Amino acid sequence: FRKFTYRGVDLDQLLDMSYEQLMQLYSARQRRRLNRGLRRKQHSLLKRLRKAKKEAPPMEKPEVVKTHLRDMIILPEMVGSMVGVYNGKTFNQVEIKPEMIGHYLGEFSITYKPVKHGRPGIGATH
Amino acid sequence: QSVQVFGRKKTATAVAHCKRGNGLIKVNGRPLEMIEPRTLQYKLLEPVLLLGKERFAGVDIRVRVKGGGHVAQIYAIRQSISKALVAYYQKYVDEASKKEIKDILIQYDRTLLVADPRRCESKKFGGPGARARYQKSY
Amino acid sequence: DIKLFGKWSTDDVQINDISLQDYIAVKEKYAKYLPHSAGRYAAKRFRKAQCPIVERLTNSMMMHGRNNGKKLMTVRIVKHAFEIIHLLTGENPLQVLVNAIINSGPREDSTRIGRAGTVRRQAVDVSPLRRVNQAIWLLCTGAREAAFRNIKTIAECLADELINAAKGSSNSYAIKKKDELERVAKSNR
Amino acid sequence: LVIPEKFQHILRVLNTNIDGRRKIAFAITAIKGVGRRYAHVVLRKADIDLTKRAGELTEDEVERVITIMQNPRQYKIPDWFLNRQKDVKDGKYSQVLANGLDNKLREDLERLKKIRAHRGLRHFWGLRVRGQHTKTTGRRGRT
Amino acid sequence: DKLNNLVLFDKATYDKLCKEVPNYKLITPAVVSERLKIRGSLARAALQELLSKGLIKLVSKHRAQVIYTRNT
Amino acid sequence: GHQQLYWSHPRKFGQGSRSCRVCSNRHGLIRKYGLNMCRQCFRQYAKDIGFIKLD
RNA sequence: CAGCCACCCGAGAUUGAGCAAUAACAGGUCUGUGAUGCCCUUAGAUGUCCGGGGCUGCACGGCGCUACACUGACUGGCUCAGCGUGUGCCUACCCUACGCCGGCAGGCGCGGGUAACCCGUUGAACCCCAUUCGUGAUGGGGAUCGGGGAUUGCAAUUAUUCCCCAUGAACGAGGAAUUCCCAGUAAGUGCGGGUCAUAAGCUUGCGUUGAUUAAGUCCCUGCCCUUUGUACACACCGCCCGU
Repeated sequence: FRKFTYRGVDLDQLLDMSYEQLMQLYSARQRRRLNRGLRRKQHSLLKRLRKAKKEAPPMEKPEVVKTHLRDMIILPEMVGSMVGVYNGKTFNQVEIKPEMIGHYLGEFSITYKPVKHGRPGIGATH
Repeated sequence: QSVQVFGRKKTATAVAHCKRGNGLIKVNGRPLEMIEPRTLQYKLLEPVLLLGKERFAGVDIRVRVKGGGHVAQIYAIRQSISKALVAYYQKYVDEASKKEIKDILIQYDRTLLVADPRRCESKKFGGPGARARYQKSY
Repeated sequence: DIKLFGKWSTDDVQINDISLQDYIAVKEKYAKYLPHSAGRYAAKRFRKAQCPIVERLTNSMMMHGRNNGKKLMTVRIVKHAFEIIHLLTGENPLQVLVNAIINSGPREDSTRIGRAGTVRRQAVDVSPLRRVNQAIWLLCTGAREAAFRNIKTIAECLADELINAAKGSSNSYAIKKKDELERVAKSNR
Repeated sequence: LVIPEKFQHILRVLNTNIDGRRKIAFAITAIKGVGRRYAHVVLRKADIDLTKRAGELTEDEVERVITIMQNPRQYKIPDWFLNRQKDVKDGKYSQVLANGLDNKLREDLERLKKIRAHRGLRHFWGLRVRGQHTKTTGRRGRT
Repeated sequence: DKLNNLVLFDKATYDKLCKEVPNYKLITPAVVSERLKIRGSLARAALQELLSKGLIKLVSKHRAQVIYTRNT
Repeated sequence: GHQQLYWSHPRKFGQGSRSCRVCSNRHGLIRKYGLNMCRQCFRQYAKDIGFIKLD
């Protein structure tokens, strides 16, 4: 089969070296909310991450956790936890593959869908 | 040397600086003979050179009309030529020469020197343009 | 005098009809060295009705409003009509223009009947001014019908436009519409 | 000029499609690695004669520009004209070759189908991924 | 059909450029060269190139209804 | 609630940061040239402030 | 006579708007109003807290869009033709030149500007048009998601993300029927201003553009005047007759 490569850039080779020089090469997008600093306004995301990775390891749907955050990404260890929207009306449960690093469409959960379309016939002019 | 006749067509910014020498018109650094449009050349070179090449050697004119548009500096150069010649021969030759050169420059151009106040017109509310409205009523 | 170089002359135009002295203005002082010198005939009290033939050719060709933007193009096509018809015919372009439009064109052109008419037309004795002007209009619209939207190589399309406008080939669409107009004119006869 | 033999009308150079009736900036574009600004920069960096014509072309000339397409990193230019740039299956801008094996050749589209990417779903249809306000929309994708 | 065309300059594009085209009262190579069923635009280009040997600078192309030389 | 939950983010710039300086209305305001009125109040006071209908 | 149509000492021979009467409408606005008549009573009160989200569940017979083509091309051509905004008085939130990160969104830095003084000679078309058009699916899309890397604003999920890349749903102006239009108008294009913490395919203004015009008419849809008829006056969407 084929494993996950970071959009044509090696990933195991990326983890071969140290960790301090990956922020200098951090991917595009999903870092702004915590871009104010690796400081306060961040503990909630890591708390939920520990919650989920303690109730469900990667490659698994998590246990009753509904975070609405984009989950600022560094590695496809994000799987094992779900970004979900909680209102009593929004409930998405999809198992998504761990190929998401800083790039397109790692989120199948959707907060809207087409509403009931009625009959389009019964005349068009008078 | 002051003649005070200028050359001004449309809104082009022009200068007619007079001091004795050859009559040459500089347009984007291109003199009168070799002109910027490169397609209206005969219509401007015909009146002067067929009568004489030393004809413009009377009083040199700095004509640096920073004109954009071919209808702008074209025919502005001939306006300048006719006006400078007529004023020089008016103030500094004699009245009879005035009459004859005015006759030849008027058979050059009967009456089209000066126009009425008009340009592109304003836009009114209720429509996309000056005289136009929104969706039609047939 | 004033002429075209040392090889061409512009004083070879004499028709002597004694009828082009009321609308075609050559009488007193309407002469120009200039083919066109930024006329202001709009602001005048309809003083634009003594217009010559070259300016009719200048102002009666464009399709729709898809040429305006620079009268540079108008004066350039006047100059290049001058030169191209000169190349075609080897003599004065305006003279042969008149020669090749008079021998054809409107003998009794489109004009209505009585107080209102759209069914048929009337074979109307076309006035010399309007016959000449509308023949130049025929040539101009035929030039923008044949030279434009042509399926062949365009450097002889004025020659074939002359052929269609005078000789009468079944190529130009305007000439077959004028053929229907002539069929109505003969229906009058 | 033309010689009394076969003109370069229909031949198989690189399995591409081109017929000798449309002129320059169109014949070179027929190969997906040549054309427009990239052709300009290649013709510059290789110091090529302007007069040369594609009417009776040689295979080597197209191949050399294609090699430059594979490796444009040294030239400091956008490695454009590639649908595979910075995409999975190439450690570094690589060239995949051959036809009739399109599914394998463009497995990128298979990867987009297996991840069911709407972006990937865009390819195969002519439509906007963003999807504008309800109007003349949806008509994008006509077969 | 897929009409056979030649992308560059040709002998037909060079054909009869000074044999009978400039020996007619109407000196216009367009339609006459078109009769060869070979692209007339490049025929005009070849004629202009041979006319501009270097004695007189002729680099302007202008519009379609463009003049040609007189050589009769 | 009074000062504990609110005032923890920049939100001083919305449409509610403005109101007509004559009637405290937040709809149809005029920011141009800084006179800061609604449409109707400005139409009322245009003669006095110095705006005269000539066009 | 009032005037009208063409022109022979001759710059000028209907620019476009503003204002706009008497009498009317049960026209719109009490959601512009410290411009105001007639009112409610009792718990997550329309005012704070709503991660998500309201027309977006939508197929060019409501504004602004495609010319089957020398009238059209990417600077061998520009000494250019050309509305009007812009910073701290409440109030941080303005316009930005120039260098670097750069071959670039975006970020950093000193600088100018209360403005004909700085942005700016505002990048408001490239006229010979130095990739360069023969029977034109193919410069008149490229029926748009991949890529140096993606925001001075919590929320960008139908949306300020951003500098740009081979022919492929149209094919010659695509009619059941429609709160357009006559001298730089229609129609291209773009640039501003109001909205604007973010933002305009909205609106309001501004630019290179014409006439030989149609120097017309009352057949449509309407309006005005006179005469005339009326059983109409709530005025023909009237009145009214009979089964």
